[PDB]
Amino acid sequence: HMSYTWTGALITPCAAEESKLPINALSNSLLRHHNMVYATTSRSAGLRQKKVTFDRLQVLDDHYRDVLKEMKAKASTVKAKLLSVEEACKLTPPHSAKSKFGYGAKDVRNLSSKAVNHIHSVWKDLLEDTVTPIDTTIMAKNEVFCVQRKPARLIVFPDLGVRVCEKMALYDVVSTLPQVVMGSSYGFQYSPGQRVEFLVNTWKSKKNPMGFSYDTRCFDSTVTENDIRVEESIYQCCDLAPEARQAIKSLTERLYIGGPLTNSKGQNCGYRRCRASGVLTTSCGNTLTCYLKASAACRAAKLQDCTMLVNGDDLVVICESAGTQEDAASLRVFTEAMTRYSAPPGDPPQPEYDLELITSCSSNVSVAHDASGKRVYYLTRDPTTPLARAAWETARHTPVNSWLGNIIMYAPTLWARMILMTHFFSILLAQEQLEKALDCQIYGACYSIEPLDLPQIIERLHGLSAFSLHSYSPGEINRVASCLRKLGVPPLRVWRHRARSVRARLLSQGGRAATCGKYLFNWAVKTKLKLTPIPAASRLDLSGWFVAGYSGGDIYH
Ligand SMILES: COc1c(C(C)(C)C)cc(-c2ccc[nH]c2=O)c2ncc(N3CC[C@H](CNS(C)(=O)=O)C3)cc12
Repeated sequence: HMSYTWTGALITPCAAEESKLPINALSNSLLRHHNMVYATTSRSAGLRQKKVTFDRLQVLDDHYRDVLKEMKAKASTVKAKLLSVEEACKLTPPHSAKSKFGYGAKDVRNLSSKAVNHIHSVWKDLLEDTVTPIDTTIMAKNEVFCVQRKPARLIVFPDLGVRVCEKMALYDVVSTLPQVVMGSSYGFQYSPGQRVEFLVNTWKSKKNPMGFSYDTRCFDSTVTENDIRVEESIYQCCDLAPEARQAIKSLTERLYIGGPLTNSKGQNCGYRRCRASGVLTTSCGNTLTCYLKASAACRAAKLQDCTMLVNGDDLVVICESAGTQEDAASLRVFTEAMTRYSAPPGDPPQPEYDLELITSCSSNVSVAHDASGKRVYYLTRDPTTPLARAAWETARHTPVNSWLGNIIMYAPTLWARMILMTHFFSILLAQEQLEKALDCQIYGACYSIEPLDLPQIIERLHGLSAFSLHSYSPGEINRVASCLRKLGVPPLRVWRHRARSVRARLLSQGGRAATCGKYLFNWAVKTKLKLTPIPAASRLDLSGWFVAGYSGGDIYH
């Protein structure tokens, strides 16, 4: 019952890999301690292969089968449509990994006959064959972090032709099923503003609230064949077209359960008997499995008035406290149950009695004040990884702009407003690239966004208060300041000075640029401009944004 077996062949790159932070003329204005920033490469993949390779033991009790039966009853109310080739092709990112069969993502997006023909033959083969393991590529991801070094994460993905077929059979399932099965517990249905509201409302609804986050050590590797067959049995409860049922059963037996791993050089690296990180069902499967195991663990631990918030492999639980002794013992029993279900933790969970102390999705709730002095709750995170990635993106073009996603998702934060908006609007002004649409990810899905649309997007996700927050918490300020000293980032006063320049430059330009200057940099000036709602905010087609998670799912919206 090993998560992986290996041949000894190495995980190889597809191009030249840089691990050291690239430096240009704009680097120093953002970050001085360059040596602190690094990118993971395939050369550390051997260290990751060791960490993810282990035996899985699974003991399934009555709480587990009880929760499963309820999940299946809710799943039986779902009706899912089969997507056409064209529809599935349009969901493919432009920079998605090319096929081994002579076509790429642009060919798929342009509906080229060679791509469309191969997709049809892959589909027919899924319907005809339910036993042949589907080949996957194993690659090391190149992700940027600040030191204290993490080994590269591994991405396991089938061919582009299989990926388009997964969309046809399961895109509607993975987009509609989680919210039906989990209701309000499904976290990917919420914008950051709706998630804040949900958590504060849940925390308030308890007499003596207690909360914790459960961090499973390498979740993908803890996912067993049993778990993947349980997920398929959940998908099979839906009202599906007969071709979709057969494709789902085939994709499960041939791909989802496991299969051979091939490097970029076409060599066999070994065999996967756990979750693939680069399939359409990664996010949905992980969400369901985590919800199933955590809900059964909640029953085994006898947690009182339990409220969960699950999204992918990330889990937040809020419940009624029984005092620090009984809470510690309840969390030990919850951990023991999760361990038996093959989901042991990285760090053992800790009970928290202050909402602001619970960390999940690397985020925590914090408080600031609006223009009328009223308390406003927002989601924040340690700005180290966002700032390290922004330093990389200042000197190199990347297929996903993490700074853009970070401004969108963390717009109310002190660091996104003063540093990220200031730095990147300065770069866009100098290059006259304000109107150029940039790629970013929201819950694993890829989006092409125009920076000039940022004030309307932020209003819709966070409200106008996002442009007026002040009097941030001492804890938040100290965490931001501590990060700036560590990375060698200029103090917040320098950023204020730079923002007055960025704002004036945006205003001088009029139109949409002036709107950016007005709303995004109102914090920079003492004499504040009046921020009324934006007409274009209501015109925004923000559908598909907070519907589901698609991490590793190769989705473009
Ligand atoms: C819901 O919380 C999140 C927020 C909040 C709302 C806190 C701000 C913001 C982002 C996010 C941040 C920045 C850019 N884009 C984003 O999507 C975000 N991104 C991913 C995410 N995941 C939860 C676990 C998923 C990975 N596990 S897996 C492989 O099993 O699917 C990824 C949660 C997120």
